[PDB]
Amino acid sequence: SHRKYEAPRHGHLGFLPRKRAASIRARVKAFPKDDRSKPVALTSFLGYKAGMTTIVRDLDRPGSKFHKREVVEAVTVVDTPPVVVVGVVGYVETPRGLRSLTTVWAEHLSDEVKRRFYKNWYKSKKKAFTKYSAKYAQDGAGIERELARIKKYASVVRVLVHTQIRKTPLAQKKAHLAEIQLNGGSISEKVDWAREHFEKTVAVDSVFEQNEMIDAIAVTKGHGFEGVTHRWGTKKLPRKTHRGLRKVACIGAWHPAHVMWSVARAGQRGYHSRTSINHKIYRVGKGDDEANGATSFDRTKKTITPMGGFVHYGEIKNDFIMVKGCIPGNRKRIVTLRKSLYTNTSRKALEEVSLKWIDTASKFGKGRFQTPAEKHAFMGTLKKDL
Amino acid sequence: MKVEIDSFSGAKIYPGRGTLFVRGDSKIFRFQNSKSASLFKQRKNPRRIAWTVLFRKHHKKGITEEVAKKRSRKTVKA
Amino acid sequence: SGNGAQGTKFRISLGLPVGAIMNCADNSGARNLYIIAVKGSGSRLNRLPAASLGDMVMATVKKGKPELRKKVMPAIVVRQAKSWRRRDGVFLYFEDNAGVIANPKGEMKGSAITGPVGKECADLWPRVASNSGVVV
RNA sequence: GCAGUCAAGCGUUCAUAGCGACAUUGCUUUUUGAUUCUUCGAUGUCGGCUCUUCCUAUCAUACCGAAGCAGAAUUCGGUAAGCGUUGGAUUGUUCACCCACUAAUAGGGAACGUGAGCUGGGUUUAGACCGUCGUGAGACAGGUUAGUUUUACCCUACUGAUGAAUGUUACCGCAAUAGUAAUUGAACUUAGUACGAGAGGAACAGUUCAUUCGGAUAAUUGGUUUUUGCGGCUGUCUGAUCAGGCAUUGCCGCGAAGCUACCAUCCGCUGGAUUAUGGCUGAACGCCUCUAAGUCAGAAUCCAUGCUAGAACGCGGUGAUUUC
RNA sequence: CUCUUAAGGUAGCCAAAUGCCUCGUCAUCUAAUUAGUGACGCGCAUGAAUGGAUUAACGAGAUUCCCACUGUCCCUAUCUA
RNA sequence: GUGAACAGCCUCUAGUUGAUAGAAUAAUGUAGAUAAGGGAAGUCGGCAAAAUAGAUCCGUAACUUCGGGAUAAGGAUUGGC
Ligand SMILES: [Mg+2]
Ligand SMILES: [Mg+2]
Ligand SMILES: [Mg+2]
Ligand SMILES: [Mg+2]
Ligand SMILES: [Mg+2]
Ligand SMILES: [Mg+2]
Ligand SMILES: [Mg+2]
Ligand SMILES: [Mg+2]
Ligand SMILES: [Mg+2]
Ligand SMILES: [Mg+2]
Ligand SMILES: [Mg+2]
Ligand SMILES: [Mg+2]
Ligand SMILES: [Mg+2]
Ligand SMILES: [Mg+2]
Ligand SMILES: [Mg+2]
Ligand SMILES: [Mg+2]
Ligand SMILES: [Mg+2]
Ligand SMILES: [Mg+2]
Ligand SMILES: [Mg+2]
Ligand SMILES: [Mg+2]
Ligand SMILES: [Mg+2]
Ligand SMILES: [Mg+2]
Ligand SMILES: [Mg+2]
Ligand SMILES: [Mg+2]
Ligand SMILES: [Mg+2]
Ligand SMILES: [Mg+2]
Ligand SMILES: [Mg+2]
Repeated sequence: SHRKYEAPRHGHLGFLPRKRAASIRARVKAFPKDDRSKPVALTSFLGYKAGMTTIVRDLDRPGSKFHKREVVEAVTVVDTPPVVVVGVVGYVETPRGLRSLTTVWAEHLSDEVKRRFYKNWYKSKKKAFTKYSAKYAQDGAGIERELARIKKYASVVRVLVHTQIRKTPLAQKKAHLAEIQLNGGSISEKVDWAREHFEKTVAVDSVFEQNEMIDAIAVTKGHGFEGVTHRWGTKKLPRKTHRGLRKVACIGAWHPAHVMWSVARAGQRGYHSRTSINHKIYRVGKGDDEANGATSFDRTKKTITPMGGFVHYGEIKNDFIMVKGCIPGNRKRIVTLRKSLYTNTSRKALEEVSLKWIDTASKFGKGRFQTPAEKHAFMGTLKKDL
Repeated sequence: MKVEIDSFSGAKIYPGRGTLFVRGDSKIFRFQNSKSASLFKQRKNPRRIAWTVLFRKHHKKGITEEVAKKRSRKTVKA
Repeated sequence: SGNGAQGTKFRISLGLPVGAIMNCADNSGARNLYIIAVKGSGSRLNRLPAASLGDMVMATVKKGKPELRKKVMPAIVVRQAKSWRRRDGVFLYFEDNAGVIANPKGEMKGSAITGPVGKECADLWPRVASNSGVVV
């Protein structure tokens, strides 16, 4: 017989299978379509999620009831120290897809990056690239031919970058490595641009800009084996149900004599890779600068880090990217930031944003003060003080 | 952005923090957190809660603030 | 919302499902309202229709002046008692639930309104704004 | 139950705008029947709850043709099953009937889908009461009340989770295949405009929001307390104080961290090819015609972009490759 | 007035645990009630120790409504062994 | 001892320290709990849970077989010195 009362599907079928991701660093599967006119520049960046805070700003939206009035918004901050460029690779089209044909590496590799190639670093003779470095010390013989190859072929060029993990408060000691597609024109200059940038660093400012809409790509937070109710949000069974009530009643009809793939079942939850789009940048911060949390309206010297530092992370002594809303993945997880794939007008993506005030109260409790000087002023002298 | 004063504890309330409660007599109360909100619901008296500003004002504790106002006692010279 | 809605209302947390009884805030002689429906509400299996501040509901008076009972009539809520969020980030809530009896196109049956009324409701129904004592 | 063919009439005139008698051709097995082919060394037999998928004989949404389409509203039909189709009073109810919102509250299948998923209201043992029938034991899809609902560790299917073998190990990659998602409404303006004598009364573009669903997140608000963190309180015990035990977490208030809520916040892309239909050129048929060759525009359609896995017997680049 | 019986249901009561038609008809309770209650009765087939109708108190009996209460529900979340 | 009490809780004399254990704290379970706003809208049906609860003072309807209903309903107080 037919279903008595109609109801929408539970869950989305475009995200199956709900299995653990292959790696902790989500891989970007698409890049913005290249334009052979703009100068050579990156299309993405690497950073680490720090935390969230609150912002007050004047909305600029003609027509809404809150035109030219203050609103509060929730934002998240990603600590983004400048990445280091080490080598580039090229890809050539095939009737079976893009294929890599040659990889080149820089002469000197730092320890934090060459630790990526070892599962037991402390017991090792540190023999990494020790014969590749010998490919130098001759003018350009063993390398300039490789570059000539890449110039002659390899319609698409990607560059290898790695994070400066030691600059963060993490206890990782092992940097992250990733590919970023260049987006200039005339690949010969793309590879030229990479050449002098070998072993050099790239600041996030060189890639991103204020009020620019971007995309966040990272592996979401995991929760272990999860029941079907919380995994899919299906209706809970009535109370007086024998043999459990946190289940699904009918997992399939008699025929076909199998349980369909579309029936919600218990299993893993979280730790999937997710791609979130249309996030606006609210502030690009320069790390070697106090008064990051200061605005043109506030004008009190205070950094972006809250009282007592970000919970479970620490301070933001490096550069950072500040973005409206929520991004996938929890704190201390690697996150990839990608430029937009299409020109988005929306009458919203191009709204200029000027902050009024940035919250820096303690997130380890119901913080009441913004600065230790303010706290001392309010509370007066204590027993601890002299 | 305007900062207000907690109606019970006297603490400062930054934007987006705490709650606001409108009583039937159209009187407005603000609270910085749930601790104060609950104490107000329990109908406690602030003057008997040892850590609130109104209590300290009533007991002259930590009151090394403002001292006096000096007004000259002489000819105007104008 | 609907015929008398002079503007649009941002979503605010629903605190009045069907069956809720709220005080009557006007001088129409009714003393309480019993919600049985919410105008402009969607449909989802086992989802109880719910009302929030500023909505228009179809309701009956359960106890009050006899010439009002035993018939359905539109009403507009003015007090919620469930905390909701403005743009400002302030969370506010009254201490009771309150509504006013009105005709289908927004004409108030009473003449005056006792107690405070929410700003979103005043801004959405001009007539209750005019007949409003205190607006918060 | 649904759809055709003929045409006496209805429709101010007029058969086919919309209907359509007397006749007549068909389809379905979701109703009820006919037979008794399989099961009586047992296939658990109504309904309700929850959940997935499929059909079109399409209620709304998309795009169009026609009217006894001035506008508004409405009716008939075409491509269309992607998306949605409710909250309640009474009844075990299928069905039925009323209240109300909504764009709409369409019809059906999956062993009359679904009891080792639930319930047991009815049916469906034994107790009992009433009415009718019988002299009597007793009978009544006539009424009422109380009546034990078993087992998964096996194989397969599904959700997740390891893993030998391709000289070893590590890093960065490609993408065959499989899945796919967003949906609808309101207000302002257009505009009291077009149309209409009037009463009445639109639409395209633009702005702000909202309904259902989905994926995340916890800066703020709320919840949860074994943080047994702090304070308080009752009985009893340690001679008293201090500081503690016991009362199966003793109770009360607050209560960080974590988890979590349309009860909180953020986000949900743009190109091509088409269906119905309207056309261009133009014969067949010296005229004419969207059609025969050719071609243009076109829908919530299809395929791409994008999103999720990544063949454990699909593939590429790179580092290091052991001596007593 | 008439046929027939031994007599032809009186006092009472009722869609009741007894009425198929039946969700009887009217009123009330609700926005809406095949439920409940109060009336009517040519009652398939109510009715007098086969006992009829009420009845204070009593009932781990059955049923309807109201107040307080609450995760039964909107809509799920968390903690302990 | 507390307390109206051979009620519940703690202790003295007396008697036991027995019930396969160790490590973690996923889903679903069994037992125990808490939840903002609404308050039975779920369901055949308030099934399960929650609300009241001791003592002192005030007040106590219809009906009746005059004995009851009655702790009716509904209010106020409760520590220590
Ligand atoms: Mg259906
Ligand atoms: Mg969720
Ligand atoms: Mg059971
Ligand atoms: Mg915190
Ligand atoms: Mg809290
Ligand atoms: Mg339901
Ligand atoms: Mg047979
Ligand atoms: Mg048989
Ligand atoms: Mg057999
Ligand atoms: Mg079987
Ligand atoms: Mg069709
Ligand atoms: Mg129901
Ligand atoms: Mg059938
Ligand atoms: Mg079924
Ligand atoms: Mg079965
Ligand atoms: Mg029996
Ligand atoms: Mg007899
Ligand atoms: Mg029978
Ligand atoms: Mg099992
Ligand atoms: Mg594909
Ligand atoms: Mg908390
Ligand atoms: Mg022509
Ligand atoms: Mg008898
Ligand atoms: Mg005593
Ligand atoms: Mg005793
Ligand atoms: Mg044992
Ligand atoms: Mg007293």
